[PDB]
Amino acid sequence: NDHNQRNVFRQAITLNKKIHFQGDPATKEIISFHSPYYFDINEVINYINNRNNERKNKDNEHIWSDEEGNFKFDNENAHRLFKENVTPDGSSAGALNGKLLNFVDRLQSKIFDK
Amino acid sequence: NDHNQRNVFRQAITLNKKIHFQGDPATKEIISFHSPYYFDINEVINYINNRNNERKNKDNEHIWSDEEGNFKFDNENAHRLFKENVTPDGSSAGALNGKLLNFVDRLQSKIFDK
DNA sequence: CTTCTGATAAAGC
Repeated sequence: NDHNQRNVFRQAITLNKKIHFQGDPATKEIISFHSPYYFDINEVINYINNRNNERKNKDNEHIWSDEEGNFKFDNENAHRLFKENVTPDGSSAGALNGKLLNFVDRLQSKIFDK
Repeated sequence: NDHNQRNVFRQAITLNKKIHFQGDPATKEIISFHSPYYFDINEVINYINNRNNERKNKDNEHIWSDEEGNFKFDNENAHRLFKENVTPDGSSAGALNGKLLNFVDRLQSKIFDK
């Protein structure tokens, strides 16, 4: 039954592997969800908890804001959601607004399993 | 299909095991769900009943109010839900709000079974 | 107009 919980999990991990990748950009594009490269799990939880708090604008795109300024949520700007200190500016709730609150709690209460 | 119910059950027991622990803090942090430590079964129901009535604000964080004062549901303050006197306050219904009613009712049947 | 609530539905199993 999990669809919206599924792709946001795989998109967060796949994008975070390209952020922390320190090699040539030719093999950065071939990085996938199954590739064995380092990603921060705490930024992955922060990204999903951010997309939990999405707010789109009348033009139907999600507009965020961080300490450098307001930015559209797009492919080259999706790495900025890995930080906790982002506040959304929007007229209406986003596509996944309040839909991953159950998903983040299950994610956090599994990482801190000893 | 009970991942939300299984998560809050493991989360309530593991946290209640930590709170009732009276030993050294080094042992406290490695306390897990299987660890044979004392936990109040009635306090676990109170936390699950409270999280059944949780209310969140616009920032998608569950805000609570008790005798000590207003607080936000997080790992530092989630122990305050083991009391039944704490009341929710929020703009909208929480993640587990209304979704644990049968889960509590099934649990109290096992406890009150003679 | 947006938000929230509630109801209907579909799920997989």
